[PDB]
Amino acid sequence: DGVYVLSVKEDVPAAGILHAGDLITEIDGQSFKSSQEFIDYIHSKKVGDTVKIKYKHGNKNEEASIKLTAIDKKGTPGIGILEHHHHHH
Repeated sequence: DGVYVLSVKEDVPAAGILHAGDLITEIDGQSFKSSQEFIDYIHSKKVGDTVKIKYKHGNKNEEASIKLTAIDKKGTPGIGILEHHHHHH
């Protein structure tokens, strides 16, 4: 159904937009069955980009635009959250 937010770094755009315990359901108007997609989509975008995230805070239908970044060191494109899911399973 969607990626569950587990943590949010201090040095990222969504540092205050997305709070722990949210459920990112839409990604640029794109819904995904598995968690992988979310991983791919981002993994395709470029750093500093601005994607549209539609999350759920408890039960409220929110949404916002986040500016990607290198959640690692290889400059990979990411949002900077930790998911509850494990591996690419």
